[PDB]
Amino acid sequence: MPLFKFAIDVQYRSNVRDPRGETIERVLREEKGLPVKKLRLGKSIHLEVEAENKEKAYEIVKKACEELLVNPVVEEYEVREL
Amino acid sequence: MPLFKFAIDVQYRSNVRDPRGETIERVLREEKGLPVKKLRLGKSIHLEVEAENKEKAYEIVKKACEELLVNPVVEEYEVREL
Amino acid sequence: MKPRACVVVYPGSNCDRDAYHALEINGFEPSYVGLDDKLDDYELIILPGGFSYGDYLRPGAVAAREKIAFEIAKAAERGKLIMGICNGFQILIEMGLLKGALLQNSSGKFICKWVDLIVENNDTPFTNAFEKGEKIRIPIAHGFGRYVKIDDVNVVLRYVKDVNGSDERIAGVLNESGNVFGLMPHPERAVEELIGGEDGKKVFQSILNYLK
Amino acid sequence: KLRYLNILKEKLGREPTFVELQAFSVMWSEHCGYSHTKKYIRRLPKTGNAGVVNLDDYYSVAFKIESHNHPSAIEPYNGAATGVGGIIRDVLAMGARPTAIFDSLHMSRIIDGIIEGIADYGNSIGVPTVGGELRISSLYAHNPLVNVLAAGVVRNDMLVDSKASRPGQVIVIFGGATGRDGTKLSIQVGDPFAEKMLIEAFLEMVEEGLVEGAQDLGAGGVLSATSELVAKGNLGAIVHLDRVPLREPDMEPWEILISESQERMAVVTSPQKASRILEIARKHLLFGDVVAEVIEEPVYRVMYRNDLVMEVPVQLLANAPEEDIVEYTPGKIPEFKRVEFEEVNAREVFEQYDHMVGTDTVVPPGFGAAVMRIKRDGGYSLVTHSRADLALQDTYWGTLIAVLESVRKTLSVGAEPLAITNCVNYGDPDVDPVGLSAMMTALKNACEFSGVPVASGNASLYNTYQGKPIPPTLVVGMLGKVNPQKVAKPKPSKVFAVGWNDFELEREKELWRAIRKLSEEGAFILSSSQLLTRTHVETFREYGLKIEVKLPEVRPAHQMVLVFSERTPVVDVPVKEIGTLSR
Ligand SMILES: Nc1ncnc2c1ncn2[C@@H]1O[C@H](COP(=O)(O)OP(=O)(O)O)[C@@H](O)[C@H]1O
Ligand code: NA
Repeated sequence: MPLFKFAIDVQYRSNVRDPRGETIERVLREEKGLPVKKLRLGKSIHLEVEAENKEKAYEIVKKACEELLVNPVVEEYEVREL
Repeated sequence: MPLFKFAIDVQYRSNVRDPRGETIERVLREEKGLPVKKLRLGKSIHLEVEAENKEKAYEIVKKACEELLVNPVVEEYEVREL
Repeated sequence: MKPRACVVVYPGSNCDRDAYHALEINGFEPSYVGLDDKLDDYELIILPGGFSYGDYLRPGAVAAREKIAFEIAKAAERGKLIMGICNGFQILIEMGLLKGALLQNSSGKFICKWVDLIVENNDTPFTNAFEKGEKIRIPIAHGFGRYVKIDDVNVVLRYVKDVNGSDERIAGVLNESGNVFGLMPHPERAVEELIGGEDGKKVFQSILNYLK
Repeated sequence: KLRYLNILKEKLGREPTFVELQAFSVMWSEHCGYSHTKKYIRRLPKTGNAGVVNLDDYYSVAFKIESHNHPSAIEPYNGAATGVGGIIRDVLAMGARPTAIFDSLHMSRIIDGIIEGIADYGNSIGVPTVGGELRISSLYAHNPLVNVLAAGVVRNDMLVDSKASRPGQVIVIFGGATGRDGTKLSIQVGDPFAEKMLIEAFLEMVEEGLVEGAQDLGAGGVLSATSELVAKGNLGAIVHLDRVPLREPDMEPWEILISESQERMAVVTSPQKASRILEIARKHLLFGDVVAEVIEEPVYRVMYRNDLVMEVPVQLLANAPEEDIVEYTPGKIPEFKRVEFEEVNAREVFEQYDHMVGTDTVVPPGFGAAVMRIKRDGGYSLVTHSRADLALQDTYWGTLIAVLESVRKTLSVGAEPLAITNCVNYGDPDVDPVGLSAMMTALKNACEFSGVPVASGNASLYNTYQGKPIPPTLVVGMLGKVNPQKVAKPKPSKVFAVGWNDFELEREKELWRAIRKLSEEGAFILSSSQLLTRTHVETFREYGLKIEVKLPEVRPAHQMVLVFSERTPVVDVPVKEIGTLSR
């Protein structure tokens, strides 16, 4: 029964407005003054999985994303290992 | 001149229990039946920095964290390049 | 001797007691329906407001992937009128009975105010007791009320001004057929003049008018 | 427990174990011990349950106020959030549905963190936040205060006790998981979702008639809950810690006892009715089991299966060492200078709170006092006030005017007062045990003058930074009986300033009986420290009204209110016409 650590990076589409993030860009340039343009905000989900191999383990993560974790309407995701 | 892409992976510390991630962990294992042990749910912030060297860029992201994005009390973080 | 209606109590719903009451004093016979229950016997299915499953991953997404979805979808295709309010709208977009999505308000956090709306469409089983463009006062409570248009959907209710920064100031949408209603403003609060207004008991009088 | 150790050794007759040392370091603390306040608290006139007031003989309102300033100091969000949690449960323990919450905030700036704290929690449990305070001054800068006041309605034929009545009974613990929560071992996040499942779970156990007694699990946890449940009953208990719902099974017996984990509740029932109580918990996604047994002998036995860990007399835990009072006698009403408190717009703070849920809110916040209803009956009016700016110059008269100006705001809507709820936010009580007395005696005398009793209270002492104490702030919480139909709703009228510019207690009752003769007459009254605030003009604009007046400048300590009637008010007190409220 082997474990496979994963980390899903979820973000809003590169053309879907995120004013929660434009508000963060406002502050830490005008109130904290750092040269940091172009900032998006999203979710970061870490999850360990039990399976036979690594290719069948990635299948569980990819399932969980389609039918719960990620909203296929305005969110895009990219998964990596840990 | 120049550009520097980054990605911050924020999460609640090891000792602090996150009910948000624990209610979803309990859903993906009992309601969706996928063998998933032990989830964490955090924030992932992408930001582009305008600095000098690779060194000056990393410490910019670090000041924007300790002063706003990452709460030093309950949140932990690890940054990676893009 | 009166029509049958139901309010779905999802683990975490707050505006169920408000839906029941709003249905009782407006000619219906409400009954609380939980999970694993059947919705065949009812003529109106109300999906209540509040924080279903504490809005833990995303609003009502943990409630959209529940067992009574297979029962709401069955009632949707059959043609029985379904109205999802504040949190219920968020459930219907995650179930797929309604087009688009609901994200966080532009103005960062929660809004609880008495908002002015214009009914851009009657000839809708939920808005035929109103004129074409009546200025009605009906309340809200958002933290995720920013509507985003994905398909040329049927606009019903529009805010007067700019609240969430919802595309084309959209407050309420309809289905393809016209049996499923998506609403952001709470109509179960504008029934008595004690709480504030009565402009919203006409949303219910419109449902009795469809059921001849 | 820096000097109270020597007092414990002579009552036990030996040295304490590691289980007892950690037990009495939390039980005999200043939070759930009340050493510098217990003796003063008996001198104040009360209302056989502490926390409930009879409203209609059919119904009764339950309310209390707690202070979570300490966890809000380190972390703002998870501090105020935790605060609404512990007070909501202390109201639910009386079998009442939480119907209204209040937030008394005192900070340097409108800290987005504390605000979003009460919001994400209050809105998630479907309890309307129908009002609160926002006293912003740079005097609180390094020491913020957060007093949350939860309120609930209940039938008198469904009321629940707060003690174990007879032996042969069992105490059931249910709710969330019990883990390691007590900058390391003191920070915890609240689960408002489990709190809602805890409310609907408990309220079904009440209607099923299986609740014979109950207590919340906030400070101290399982220890301060099962011990205070048999201490007010003069009986005892045998606690089995192996039956407690653990999150981490690798916990040592003392950590299960001292665990200050949230979303937990304690219920006292009979062993035949326990098989039906656990099925209600498992239905509401909660975990629970039978933990303690109520015996006849007044002793507290704690064991972990078969082996023991601690055994001490029950009354030695609930009763902390009572310190001696330094009775204070009243001096002359001083000449008060105005202390500048930043005049802010409260709309920006409460438009972030769901103040309409439950559909029971008749008067939304903005114009001071808030009025509610019970959907059939009748209603109640709650107000929260603290004259912090006056309390600085005079620890007595500042605190006394706070209790009186509270009763002034309760009569402004059209409600006849019923009870008060105190909250003492004093600095260091050993360096100045004199100022604490001027406050407690200011609340004792102000309750005899108005004849208004105190239902429940609280006290959070030792609030210092650099060693310098905090301005002595007493937060009062009023409750009044009113008819939801006979309420003042803002109509277009002429504004009249009634009362006098100066203050004199010798003729204060004459303003109260002047406001009464104006409310059942159908007028809108407004009693405020600065007569009319930024908040009042903004809540007036939401009703589509604009106000243009010449506010007669009054002294900080005053007896004046603004009346919005149709014709010139007929009362035995100065009536001056100051303007209008058109459109
Ligand atoms: N932080 C807050 N949360 C909720 N309501 C608030 C808050 N602050 C002020 N209010 C409400 O605004 C009104 C008080 O306004 P304020 O300017 O303090 O005048 P007053 O001295 O009469 O309280 C009351 O309804 C009060 O409950
Ligand atoms: Na308590």
